[PDB]
Amino acid sequence: KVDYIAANHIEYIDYKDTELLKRFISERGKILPRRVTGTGAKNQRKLTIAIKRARIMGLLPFVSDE
Amino acid sequence: PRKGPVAKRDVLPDPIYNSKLVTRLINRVMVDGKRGIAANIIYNSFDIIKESTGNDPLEVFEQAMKNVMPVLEVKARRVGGSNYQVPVEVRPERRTTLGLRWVVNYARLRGEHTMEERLAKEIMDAANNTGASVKKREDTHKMADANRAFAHYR
Amino acid sequence: KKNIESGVAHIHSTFNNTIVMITDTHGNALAWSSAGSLGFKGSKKSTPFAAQMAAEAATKVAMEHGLKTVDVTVKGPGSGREAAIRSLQATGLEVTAIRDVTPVPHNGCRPPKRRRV
RNA sequence: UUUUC
RNA sequence: AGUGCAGAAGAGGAGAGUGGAAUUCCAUGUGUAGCGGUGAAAUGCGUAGAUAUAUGGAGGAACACCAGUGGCGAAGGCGGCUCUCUGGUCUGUAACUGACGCUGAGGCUCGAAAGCGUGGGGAGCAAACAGGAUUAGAUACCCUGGUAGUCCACGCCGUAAACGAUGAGUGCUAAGUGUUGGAGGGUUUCCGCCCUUCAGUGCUGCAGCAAACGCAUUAAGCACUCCGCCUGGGGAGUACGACCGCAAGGUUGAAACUCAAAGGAAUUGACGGGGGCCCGCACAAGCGGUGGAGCAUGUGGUUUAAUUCGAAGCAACGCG
Repeated sequence: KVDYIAANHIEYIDYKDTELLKRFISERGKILPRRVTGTGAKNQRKLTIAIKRARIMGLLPFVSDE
Repeated sequence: PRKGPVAKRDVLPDPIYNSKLVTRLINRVMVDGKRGIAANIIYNSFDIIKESTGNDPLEVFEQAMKNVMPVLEVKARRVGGSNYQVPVEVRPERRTTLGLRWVVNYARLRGEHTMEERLAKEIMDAANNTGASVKKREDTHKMADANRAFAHYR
Repeated sequence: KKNIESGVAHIHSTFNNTIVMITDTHGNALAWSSAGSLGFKGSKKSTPFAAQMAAEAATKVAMEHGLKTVDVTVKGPGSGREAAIRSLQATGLEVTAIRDVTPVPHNGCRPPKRRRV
């Protein structure tokens, strides 16, 4: 019953929307789990592959220590 | 012991001064169950107090047992495999007890062959905050809170 | 010399040793100390107390060259690595930021034979 | 987290 | 049982390229007496500058979080990312084929790790081996080193606790509750409830079984079809013979002779260098002590022409 983000009728995750993307990462930079954010199974996977594409092109950091 | 707390062994005040603290001073000094000698030396020590620079000797006793008597303490504990220590509180009972303990410690080896001007000048100079026993309390406060660091997280 | 006035120190604490070194703002090494360096042995380098006295003996030479503030690098997951920081606070420094960086791999190599004791 | 019963 | 029409999910496979972090080595700046290691040490490395520390350079392997009783595949197994080739599965419908099905001795294909041939590669890791420790001994556990191998290509061997120790095909028999992918009815902004219906995937449970254990719509229940296998424990998956392999070895597979047992599960008691709770001058707080001196004793030892005999941790030593 926990509110998934797909209340808006967005189908394709648009691959670059950082407003639609920072919700699922930690402040340090990891991935927040699916029970934490409360979404369906397939959208977890779509966001996972989306930010794994987004980590290579410098649109998001790997490690945030320095 | 193990089941819980215990009783307290209530005491009765003096034949003259009517003070449980001086009663505790009697029952600390008494060696081998001879109360006559300890009573004689304590009343004669108060007489020596009353002669030279002393008016209410119970009150100079209370000043001395202000300024020797602590407020904190250390305790050498262990948690998981090493011997540590911690700045610890103290009950008011053990506070007076450790004060009397330190006083009667330094009331042993002043250097006078009088068995009571060591006592008399001990609580006089402790009311004057001098001698090693007030400085013993100050060293106890000194060694307290230097060990605050490695004991605040336990 | 020169009143460097700032820099970063280093803390590295195994299960059998802990070692402190204090650098410049980049930094070159200024002065360092270890639990073994203060005349200890073997097992007893695992205590937080030796970490305290070694960190303070490092600070004594560190602030004889002009030094007020420091940041703290911590490697070496161990035991006394907090007492190092807190006694580093004790004898006259101004620790303003702590970074505990002990790097995780991403499963590239193997650990050794998982011991049988 | 030392061998032995 | 199929095929067309319309959708859905997925670490199913091969080929090609690419990313970040980490360990080691190299180069250079700072830096000096230690570093590493263990229950404790020691071998080892450091004054020819180590560890540490900052900047780049090299190279090989594995892919943090995501990650879940999730998913995919006939099993072995498959998790960084992208593109090219490509297999299988499920849901609505039944206009199309008119029984075209199941199981399958020999045969063919695939097959974790270790091993073999030839050519590459070699960062960690580590059989063999060397040295240091423990022990009465230690060719072992612990520590410092260290090769073949682990990776890639092309061939070879065909084995396991390859297990759900449960062969495949199909029909029937109370429920309850979570999850993965779907499809319909209405409340409906339902895309955020509920009701109905397909499949896989967990868990608790009734008739029924079973030696109990337990199984129970994903039967070890009720029944048909087809295939493989068993007949006391040892001797032994050994000998001999036949086929395959470069080789190790694999597949098929006895008897001579021995014993009256070997077995499955479930109770009771004992035990464990297994665990969870409680108590006790057992710890903790305190007071006074023993081990120093000297003396009286009881032992052990040594000694005598005689050292009368018993008592050995708590539970022998101002004991008989």
